[PDB]
Amino acid sequence: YQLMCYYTSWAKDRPIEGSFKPGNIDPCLCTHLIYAFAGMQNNEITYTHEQDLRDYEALNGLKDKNTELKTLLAIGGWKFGPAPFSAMVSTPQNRQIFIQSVIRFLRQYNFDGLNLDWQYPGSRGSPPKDKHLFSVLVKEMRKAFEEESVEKDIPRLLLTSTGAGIIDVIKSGYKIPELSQSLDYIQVMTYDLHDPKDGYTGENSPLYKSPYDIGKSADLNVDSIISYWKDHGAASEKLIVGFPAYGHTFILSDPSKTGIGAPTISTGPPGKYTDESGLLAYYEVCTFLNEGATEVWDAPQEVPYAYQGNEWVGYDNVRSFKLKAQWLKDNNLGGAVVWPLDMDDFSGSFCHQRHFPLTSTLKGDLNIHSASC
Repeated sequence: YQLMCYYTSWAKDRPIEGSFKPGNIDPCLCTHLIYAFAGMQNNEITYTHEQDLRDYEALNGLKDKNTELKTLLAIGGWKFGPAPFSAMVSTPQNRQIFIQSVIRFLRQYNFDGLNLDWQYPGSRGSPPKDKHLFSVLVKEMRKAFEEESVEKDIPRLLLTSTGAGIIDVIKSGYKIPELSQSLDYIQVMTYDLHDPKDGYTGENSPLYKSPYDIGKSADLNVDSIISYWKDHGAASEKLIVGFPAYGHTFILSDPSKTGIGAPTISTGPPGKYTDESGLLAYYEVCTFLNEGATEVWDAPQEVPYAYQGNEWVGYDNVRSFKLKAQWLKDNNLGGAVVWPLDMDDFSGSFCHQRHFPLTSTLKGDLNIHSASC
């Protein structure tokens, strides 16, 4: 099994006790470290900031401590959106400029591969033709990496992509059989399944549907999402299940109605460290519980939730990570990806469950072993 771990460039900019630097990642904790995010300029991959280069040296220097460790560079993300990718895949010339820039950039900065994180081909403004063009990009990039490997006699660069977790988005953006042929891994985005627009409390990443979920809401869970990817042709061993190290918050309409599917008014207030309305890092949820929130385990979805007054949070803990790890081995999946590693309790000071409680749970239950460690 693989245990991939995202490190976000903006984590070091948080208040000092909640900030995390790439050089402080345990080199033996994960099998792959993914740096989010690279930028794009003139159809070429580039760094978003000059300090990112210092982060690349620190992150890639962890490979001297674990010689089996692989590093990937992610490009895209939700805030980046689809427009730069739509323009880049539009012509063979633009795709070639991008592919050659990727090879030079990854080799220069000692990355082992690329994580395409287009959100998304075929939606958010990206036209229907991008479902085909993204597949053409992936196949051409895979071919170029194979040629580069043969010509330079070095191990081939890895090629991965995120895969949407929302069924409708999957249908309009992904040629699953073709992508599974050319990609080494697909990081399935089995998170942000809280459906904030519907007006009810929902879990960020439930393993199974709630007995009250109806229609498309009954597909907002790990089991349904991964089953859709496999039923439509993705290689089980190439699927990397997304494990969020955070939860989503809500303001309850009635502090007496605190279950899953309870009426809500809005997103909850931002946490002190992550500063994003509707989100709390796992370490911030630990503070929420420590200061008095009522913790509930939801067995039908196999995830926890917590509330205090009118604030409600749906999240993942050690038990939900353990149950999902057992489910992923039972389903013959390729492994897991922690999103983002910087929201797990990296210091051990917020949760009192040692360093990286969520990620360490996966390291143990997925039998992660490196001869270098």
